[PDB]
Amino acid sequence: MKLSELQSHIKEFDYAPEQSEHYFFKLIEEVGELSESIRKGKSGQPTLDELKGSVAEELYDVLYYVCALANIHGVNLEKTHELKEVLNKV
Amino acid sequence: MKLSELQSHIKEFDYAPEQSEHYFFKLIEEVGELSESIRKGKSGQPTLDELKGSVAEELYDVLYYVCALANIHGVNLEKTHELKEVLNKV
Amino acid sequence: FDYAPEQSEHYFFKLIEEVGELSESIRKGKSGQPTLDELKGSVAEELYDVLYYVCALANIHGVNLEKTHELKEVLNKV
Amino acid sequence: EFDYAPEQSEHYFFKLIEEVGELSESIRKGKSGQPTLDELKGSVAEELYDVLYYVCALANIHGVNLEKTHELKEVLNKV
Ligand SMILES: [Mg+2]
Ligand SMILES: [Mg+2]
Ligand SMILES: [Mg+2]
Ligand SMILES: [Mg+2]
Repeated sequence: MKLSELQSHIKEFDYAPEQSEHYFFKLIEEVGELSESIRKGKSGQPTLDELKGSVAEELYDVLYYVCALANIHGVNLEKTHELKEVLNKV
Repeated sequence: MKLSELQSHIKEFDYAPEQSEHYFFKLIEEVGELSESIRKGKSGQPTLDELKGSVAEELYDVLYYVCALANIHGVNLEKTHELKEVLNKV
Repeated sequence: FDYAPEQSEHYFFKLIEEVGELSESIRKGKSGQPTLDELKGSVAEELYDVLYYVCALANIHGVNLEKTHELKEVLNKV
Repeated sequence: EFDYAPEQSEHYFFKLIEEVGELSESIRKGKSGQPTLDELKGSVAEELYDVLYYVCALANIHGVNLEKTHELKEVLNKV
């Protein structure tokens, strides 16, 4: 799973650039749920029936909105990653 | 950039499992910095000199701590992505 | 609690949880002053819940919110 | 200062999150206690107040009475 493929797969199915607030609201919701999963100690790599409410799920759900926000804000995350590599060597 | 490779690269240069709070704190810091960037409308794909403060950089920095929390919490994001695919299709 | 960092870490988790629930309630437009039967999930409840953990964190971190407000007011006029 | 209310709410919500980010930093760094004026910048005290400030600003624009809400919550908890 390439990171630019994740971003574009998410763009294929969930892209409403006139609803930028929707996506920011959702990011913050998922970070709240993540806080809860970490507080409860729901760590490790869940099977399918362990997934709901796990640190793993909430980590992914935050990632989803990172990517969804990137599409909305015209951000290429893979190209941004690369520029950060340049900064981190200089 | 493969997602597993990103997670694995971050773990090479930043992995302290006895400091789980460090990483959660840092996540919240970046989300606050991301919020500033969206508020200030610093959208688009920046060149190297436009990178500091950009929506692009803050989304990346948030991505970074999602991955680094995944490493700390024993989460495989790519495996978790696959599982979420299954639940979403149902 | 009695070990201070565990208390702080708890209230900080809860702070982020409520800020999440507040985001949802703003998204859904659950504004105004609710009666009791509309309290759950309202913006009002979530704003109170966030306020609650702010205050809880101030107690544990040795913060006087009222004296902090006054210090901020000097900086403001300055 | 703001005339269209969703725009005022959106601003205050962005600022609230910004301030929560800054509070996270002040806690990570252990900047606890009650500071004098020279120690206020970047302290836990400052960020707590700053978060408190936007909670209130957001309550004003959403038509929330925090005193009455607190009272309603107390009735619930007792139940
Ligand atoms: Mg979730
Ligand atoms: Mg940053
Ligand atoms: Mg709540
Ligand atoms: Mg501040």
